[PDB]
Amino acid sequence: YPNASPLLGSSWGGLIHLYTATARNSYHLQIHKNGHVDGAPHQTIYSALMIRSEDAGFVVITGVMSRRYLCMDFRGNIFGSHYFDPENCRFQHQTLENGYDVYHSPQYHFLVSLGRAKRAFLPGMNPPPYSQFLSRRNEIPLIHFNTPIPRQHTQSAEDDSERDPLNVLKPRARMTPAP
Amino acid sequence: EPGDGAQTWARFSRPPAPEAAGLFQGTFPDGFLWAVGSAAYQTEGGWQQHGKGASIWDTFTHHPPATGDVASDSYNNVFRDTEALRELGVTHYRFSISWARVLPNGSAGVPNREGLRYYRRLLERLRELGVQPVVTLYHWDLPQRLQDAYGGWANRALADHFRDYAELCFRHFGGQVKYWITIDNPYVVAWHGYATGRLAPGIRGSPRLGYLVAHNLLLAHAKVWHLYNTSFRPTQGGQVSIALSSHWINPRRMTDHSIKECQKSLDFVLGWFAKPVFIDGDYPESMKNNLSSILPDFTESEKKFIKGTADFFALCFGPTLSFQLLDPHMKFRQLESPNLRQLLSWIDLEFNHPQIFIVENGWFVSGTTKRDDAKYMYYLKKFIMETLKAIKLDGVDVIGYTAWSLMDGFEWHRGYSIRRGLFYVDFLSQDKMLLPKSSALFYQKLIEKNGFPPLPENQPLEGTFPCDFAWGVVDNYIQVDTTLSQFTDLNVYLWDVHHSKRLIKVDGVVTKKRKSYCVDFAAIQPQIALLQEMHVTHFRFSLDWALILPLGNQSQVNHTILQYYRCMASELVRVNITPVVALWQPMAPNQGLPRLLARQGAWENPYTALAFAEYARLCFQELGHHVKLWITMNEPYTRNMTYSAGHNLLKAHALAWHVYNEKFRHAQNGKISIALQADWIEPACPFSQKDKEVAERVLEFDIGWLAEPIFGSGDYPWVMRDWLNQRNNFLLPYFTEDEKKLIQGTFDFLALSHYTTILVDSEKEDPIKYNDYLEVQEMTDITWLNSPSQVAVVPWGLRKVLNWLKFKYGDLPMYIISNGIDDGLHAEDDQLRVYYMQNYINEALKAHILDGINLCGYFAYSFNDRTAPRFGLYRYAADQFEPKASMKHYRKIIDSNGFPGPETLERFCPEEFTVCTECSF
Amino acid sequence: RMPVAPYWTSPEKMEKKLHAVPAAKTVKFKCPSSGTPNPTLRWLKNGKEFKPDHRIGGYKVRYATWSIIMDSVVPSDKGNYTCIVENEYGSINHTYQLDVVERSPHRPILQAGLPANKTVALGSNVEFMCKVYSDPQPHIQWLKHIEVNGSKIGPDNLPYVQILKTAGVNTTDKEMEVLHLRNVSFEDAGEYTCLAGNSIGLSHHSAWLTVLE
Amino acid sequence: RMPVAPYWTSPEKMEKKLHAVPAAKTVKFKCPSSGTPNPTLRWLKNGKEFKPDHRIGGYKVRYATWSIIMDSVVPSDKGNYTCIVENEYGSINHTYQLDVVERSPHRPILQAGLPANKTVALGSNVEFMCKVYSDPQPHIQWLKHIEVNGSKIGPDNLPYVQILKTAGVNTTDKEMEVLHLRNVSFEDAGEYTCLAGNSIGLSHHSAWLTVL
Ligand SMILES: O=C(O)[C@@H]1O[C@@H](O[C@H]2[C@H](O)[C@@H](NS(=O)(=O)O)[C@@H](O)O[C@@H]2COS(=O)(=O)O)[C@H](OS(=O)(=O)O)[C@@H](O)[C@@H]1O[C@H]1O[C@H](COS(=O)(=O)O)[C@@H](O[C@@H]2O[C@@H](C(=O)O)[C@@H](O[C@H]3O[C@H](COS(=O)(=O)O)[C@@H](O[C@@H]4O[C@@H](C(=O)O)[C@@H](O[C@H]5O[C@H](COS(=O)(=O)O)[C@@H](O[C@@H]6O[C@@H](C(=O)O)[C@@H](O[C@H]7O[C@H](COS(=O)(=O)O)[C@@H](O)[C@H](O)[C@H]7NS(=O)(=O)O)[C@H](O)[C@H]6OS(=O)(=O)O)[C@H](O)[C@H]5NS(=O)(=O)O)[C@H](O)[C@H]4OS(=O)(=O)O)[C@H](O)[C@H]3NS(=O)(=O)O)[C@H](O)[C@H]2OS(=O)(=O)O)[C@H](O)[C@H]1NS(=O)(=O)O
Ligand SMILES: [Cu+2]
Ligand SMILES: [Zn+2]
Repeated sequence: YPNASPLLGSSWGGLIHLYTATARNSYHLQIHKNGHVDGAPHQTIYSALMIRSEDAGFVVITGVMSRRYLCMDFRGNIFGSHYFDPENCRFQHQTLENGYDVYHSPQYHFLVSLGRAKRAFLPGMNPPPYSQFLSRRNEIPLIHFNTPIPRQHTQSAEDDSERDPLNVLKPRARMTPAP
Repeated sequence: EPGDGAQTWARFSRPPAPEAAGLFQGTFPDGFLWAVGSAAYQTEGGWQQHGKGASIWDTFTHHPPATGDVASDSYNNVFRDTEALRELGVTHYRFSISWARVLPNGSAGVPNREGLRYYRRLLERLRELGVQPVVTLYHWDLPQRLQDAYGGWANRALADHFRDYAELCFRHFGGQVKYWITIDNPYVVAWHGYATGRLAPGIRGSPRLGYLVAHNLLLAHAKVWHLYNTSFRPTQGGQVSIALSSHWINPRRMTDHSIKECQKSLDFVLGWFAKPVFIDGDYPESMKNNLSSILPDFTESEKKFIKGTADFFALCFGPTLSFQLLDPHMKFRQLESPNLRQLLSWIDLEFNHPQIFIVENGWFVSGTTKRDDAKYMYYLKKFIMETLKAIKLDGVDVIGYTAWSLMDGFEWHRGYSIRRGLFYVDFLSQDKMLLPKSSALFYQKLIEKNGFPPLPENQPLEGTFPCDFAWGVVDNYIQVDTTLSQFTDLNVYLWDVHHSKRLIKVDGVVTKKRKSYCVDFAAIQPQIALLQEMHVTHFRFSLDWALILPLGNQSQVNHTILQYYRCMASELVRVNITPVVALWQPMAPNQGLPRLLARQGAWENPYTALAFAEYARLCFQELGHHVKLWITMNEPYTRNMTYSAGHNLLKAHALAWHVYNEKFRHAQNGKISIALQADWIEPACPFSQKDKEVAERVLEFDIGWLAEPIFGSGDYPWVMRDWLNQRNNFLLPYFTEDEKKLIQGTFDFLALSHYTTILVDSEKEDPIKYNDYLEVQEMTDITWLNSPSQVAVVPWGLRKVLNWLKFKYGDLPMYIISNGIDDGLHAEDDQLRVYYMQNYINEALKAHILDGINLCGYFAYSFNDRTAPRFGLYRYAADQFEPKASMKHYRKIIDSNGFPGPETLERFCPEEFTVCTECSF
Repeated sequence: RMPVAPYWTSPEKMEKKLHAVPAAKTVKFKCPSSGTPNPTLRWLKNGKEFKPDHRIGGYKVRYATWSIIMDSVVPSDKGNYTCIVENEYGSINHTYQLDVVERSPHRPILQAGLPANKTVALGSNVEFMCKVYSDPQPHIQWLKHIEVNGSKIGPDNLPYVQILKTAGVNTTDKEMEVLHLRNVSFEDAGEYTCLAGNSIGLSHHSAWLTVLE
Repeated sequence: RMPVAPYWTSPEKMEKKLHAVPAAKTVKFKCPSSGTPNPTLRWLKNGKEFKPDHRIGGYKVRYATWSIIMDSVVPSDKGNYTCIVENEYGSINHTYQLDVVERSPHRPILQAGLPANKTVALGSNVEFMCKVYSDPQPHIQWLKHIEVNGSKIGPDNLPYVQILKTAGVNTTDKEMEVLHLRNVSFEDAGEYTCLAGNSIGLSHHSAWLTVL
């Protein structure tokens, strides 16, 4: 009757999307195969993240379709990277008193943001826009992730003087000798 | 109404169901018209006999040389044509009255009574046999007098002459004939007669002349149909139509601009005449918004004249227009398809559900082709299956099918280089006998069966596989990740419990390393959990020889990879899943070998055979306590290896088998054999003896090459040796007596890998696709369901190859060691995998129960999609494994132990009775 | 006077498609309109018409800024909220989506009784188990209390441990739930600690393994 | 025009100083004045000038009604918010004590395994623990499943409570965790629950009890 949902813990190991918002527009942190992170207004398959903490309170954000790792340069601009560089690509997580997550780098001090004015996490003092996150759990089915799915438009004998359009003749590749 | 057919490419973009419309069978309606067709210039011959006037095909082919003067000589041979009609069992014969034969000088003049009595004798023979005639008045053989005197169909004064001539025909033959076609293919008459010059008069005027000629063709057809409707349909009660040929067209990419360009293509080609005749009397507005000065205008009296002026839709869908004479400007940068089912749905939608008489249909073969036409037969099978799908699955009102060209003849711009006949005609002969082709026997048996009834060899069987049947899955690329998950950190730490639970390292203090178990390997237990979800009894995987011995020899045995393999095996035995292990597989970077062994000839080297024997001895020493079922070679590519490579691969198999049999069988009590790939090879024509000989040759070159030394007589098969001797190919090596007794018995079971069947044909259809080595045209039935990678699911070939292996090598234990298909998209290809696995396991059940082979296992191909992508029974996405629907259906097959039926208490096995396992010895 | 159909005064303020807030927050949905006459405002939660008795606490529906103000947002408030503003010359609508995400800023709560004390035979198989309930992403460690150097206790009063298992950026969340001990010796006997921790704090549950025979 | 101190414009709307406000609400402190001429408004966080990045979330100043608005108020927002309005003739001060009372942004978290499935050995001193995590102290009800209606839920979620031990502010919150239970033989052996609930939701944990 009550308690209709899944506990309050066991669900930290699944794919989430890092929602963030300021009061004109709302995004999800999206890691592309380009390595360029941006905001998608809906749960995209490039915004599905797998957050794994390597220390107690220090999370690592990857992004499962991009196969990247959310890292941050020396000036705050986050990006994706295929290789885990454990000194800049690992973020200390905190929860604020309003219930939002913030993720700051331990050395560069800059908050993970989707806005321009990338500032540093001073505790209790107004984080920059698109930097207070919220872990929305995944609603995309798994089949929408593996989508190269190329229907091979081969078009055998592209000229329209074809003797075999329906492809009856179907030769197998062999090895012929040379005595 | 024009525009109702633009929903066709949306109607067929959704994928059909494999279990519903993949072995779609059924019979045609009763009263379906099974017809065979002919023209006049194509078949009759006698171009001047009995005073026949000159046609415009006796001027195009006499120097406008492969002329149609004596084409099939059917003007004199009425009897053998009608005998071919009788032995074909056909219901209707479409033939064509020629204009110049019965009216040489004109309607202003007396008719030629000898040509008229030829058509009368043909019709009375058709009445003796009980076949009904379908008669084309005009099948492109316009007389030369009208072309000379008026300019042909460029003049509107021939519509009177075509009204007079047809009146003659309606007076003479209308009491017998109840189906008339005025003009066959007015597209190509108008467009390659007077706008391209490729056809009958060869004018090469302009497209303006082509549209004016089509204008006059529509007017002449309307005049003839109104003559029939006024003065002949009361007394005779026949039907008059016009035979419109259409292509079918498909979008370059599925945007609505491409779809309206496809509808514009079909309006320019087929709607050109089918919108006047069937809809409103006037051209499509797609052509009236395009060339309204070139396209002539209809008077509205001529819009009520040419409206409703056909009693049925007469469709021609063959090689005349489709892919040959279709104007590429009328394709509108789209892709033409030979899809008759989508075209028939387009006729049903666009022209207000007509009764479609497919009045010419087929494909062709080459002119060098005798009575063995498998390509024509499978195009005819696909086309008749597409009309049956249009009748059944689409509600299209197809009332008849006409297989085109009863006999071989002229082919109008392709001379005699092309054969569309059902009956083979030797054009150099004098008797010109009609010898039945493969397509004639197919079409006769299809008219007799009235379509595709359900065969008794394709209906599912109820029954169970025996106890200790090996229900397995394979993974040829196991994930070898030797990263230990626990007990790797050996430093000693200080745990400040209270003010902390930070961990401070006591520097310098390192404890002892624990003995490594295989709960330490983190990559092992997810795979085994997915295997326990599958309910499989056996799991098959291969070892990487280049990882055990990365230097070829025993000097640098990587015991970490070997411990990973041993603990994969032992943690499979722990959960009651028997591991089957392949020593070598070619599915690898360099032939499955170490890089030192791969760089030294690599199977031509006999040291590779000795090194495989030593590597197999190491594998039986290490992993052999847990693996009790070994595969020596895992499906070698017999189509891509040299005869010396296969010779030393057989020697390597025999050396590893003798190592196991002498040194390791009594200690471990396991079995070892080779896995060979056994795809079935079926003759393309089921009653051709030459195709049976070719099928046995491809079977002995494919399967029997490596199976006959091991499972047979110890030598290479005599079909193989005899085929290579007669072609001066002495590259197949000979076994010495010691080698022959070494390899002759090196098996404990037969492990076969079966995926598809291939049809084979002895005839050289085209030499580019032809295999000159084995003298075989490999081909496929295109009514078979296919995968996205175009491999045919055809389940009875599993039963057929199991029966062939029992016939060739005896009643051995047989493991179907791999069987599966691939996927391409969201979820519709796993409906194909469910259909595949259901019907192939049912045909294995048929081969076990009905045919009595000793089948001991079925192994589904590809455990997951991470390792073998798109083949797997587990979808691998976002770094998770999700079970596909084929996983659940295969698990239901495993748990039921087959297909048990309505009553099931079927165990009956304590202390197992069947003998294909390790018994009391 | 003029029969002005209603329009959005500012569609710049209306392009936030999804409002995902923590629970017990306040959410204002605004859809500012104009027109002659003043077109009345209506809200529909999940298609059905949203009235202030469908929700505990209700809402302010103040029309001077055309906004609904739901105070103390509960997870039984998720779904679509459609602003339909209507008058006799026309009507328009705009659908917001409200997700509610419950937030537990606590230490990782371990399941009670896991891991449990185990006495076992020699050379058997022992699986210690801990379930960790953390709303942030936790780090789980499996430690064994080492007593190798002297006694159990280090230089200060902090016990010696050895990290048997640790969670990384390649470790699945199910992998750390269980520590497996195959063929247990007498040296594999003592205190085994599942220590979980996030940014809020660290918790731990200890168990004891003793070997019979 | 006239050198007079700027006066307040609220007779009985500027006398609520102690603001007992729940967490994640919106506070609005207004100090409405009418300067002679246009005065100087400033807001202070108990001594320092309150610049908008001193609050997680910021704050909105409304010069039209001289009101500071702090939405989604946090527990750290307690203090003395000071409104000072100056002009050239003196200045006027006012204080506002904001005391944010806090509440959990979740249901009551019940620790799993509390309570657990028992094997009650024929009338023991059985005890049923339930650890509850909530910042407002929740309502606790147990719902001993009794053998009415047959099924566990029939016509919409039967009220199976008969327990006098309820939640209470006066009594101590530590030992309402455990369920002191007596007379445990085969007359009551079924499904137990631990309903703890607050302003956000209700949470239940189920355990079985079996007397041999
Ligand atoms: O720069 C920048 O910034 C940027 O830029 C850019 O950028 C990016 C880019 O792109 C780049 N470049 S490139 O080229 O390269 O690309 C670079 O640059 O980078 C960048 C980045 O950025 S950053 O950020 O990083 O920097 C961009 O641009 S673009 O354009 O492009 O876009 C961007 O980004 C930017 O920008 C933009 O945007 C922004 C935003 O965005 S986001 O997204 O981010 O978001 C913006 O901005 C912002 O904003 C602005 C504005 O808006 O203005 C500003 O602001 C602020 O402030 C203001 C004000 O001011 S003052 O000074 O004047 O004061 C504000 O305003 C306001 O608004 C509104 C609000 O409020 O909000 C309004 O109000 C209204 O409503 C209300 C409602 O409420 S509720 O409730 O509903 O909620 C109301 O009220 C109410 O009511 C009342 C009555 O009724 O009365 C009351 O009540 C009660 O009581 C009474 C009594 O009393 S007494 O006193 O009288 O006694 C009674 O009567 C009654 O009845 C009662 N009631 S009951 O209930 O009881 O029954 C109540 O209470 C109330 O309530 S409460 O709550 O309040 O309490 C009211 O009233 C109304 N009013 S009226 O009058 O109107 O009606 C209004 O409208 C107003 O107000 S006023 O007064 O003024 O009028 C606002 O809001 C604010 N905002 S915030 O922010 O804060 O939020 C600002 O500053 C800004 O910020 S920032 O940060 O941004 O800066 C814009 O848009 C733009 N900008 S620009 O310039 O740039 O362009
Ligand atoms: Cu809390
Ligand atoms: Zn053939």
